[PDB]
Amino acid sequence: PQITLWQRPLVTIKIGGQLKEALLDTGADDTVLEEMSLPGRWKPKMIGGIGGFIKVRQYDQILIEICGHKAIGTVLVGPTPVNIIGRNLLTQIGCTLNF
Amino acid sequence: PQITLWQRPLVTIKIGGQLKEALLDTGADDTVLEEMSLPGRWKPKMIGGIGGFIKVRQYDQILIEICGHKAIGTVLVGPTPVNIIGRNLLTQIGCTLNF
Repeated sequence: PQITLWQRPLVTIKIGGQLKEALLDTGADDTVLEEMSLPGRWKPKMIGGIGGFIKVRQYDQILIEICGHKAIGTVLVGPTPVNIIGRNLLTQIGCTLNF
Repeated sequence: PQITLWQRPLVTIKIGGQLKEALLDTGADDTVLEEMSLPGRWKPKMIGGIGGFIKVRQYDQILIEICGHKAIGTVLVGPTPVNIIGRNLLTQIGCTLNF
């Protein structure tokens, strides 16, 4: 689709067998999801941005279907305010900005 | 332009007579800039996101030229890690997401 930005660019995703909503976030290098159950090995990690930092769990090679487009990659799991799809996955579904 | 997301979507902006770089950020409702000198009245404000919150100064009706496109609107000023152009201004320059 083409998505205007008068509202937050929220899409449905499927990850770890679960349905969620997430924000297409061009300002995020990485993909960060609220606490959730994901199978497998992970690594403790600290990420920052405005306001300070959070501890995350880093899970690699995770399959995620974003608005119907499949991608595989790294997903951080932790106390984010909202689920964020960052550029590491936006590139995989061919998302661009246009103006 | 069309902008892919293999790199951060950084554009040049002109605001308050100064040249800066800023990130086109679809995940941001608002526009937040590192400390800088802006003329006029402002209001103290607290914004949050991953990690906690920051105190900002809220300046309204500010003219900003983003990658050559003019817009006027609210700009928050404070301890953000990077200059962010949020949806309040992305809508004004006709920016969309496409995939």
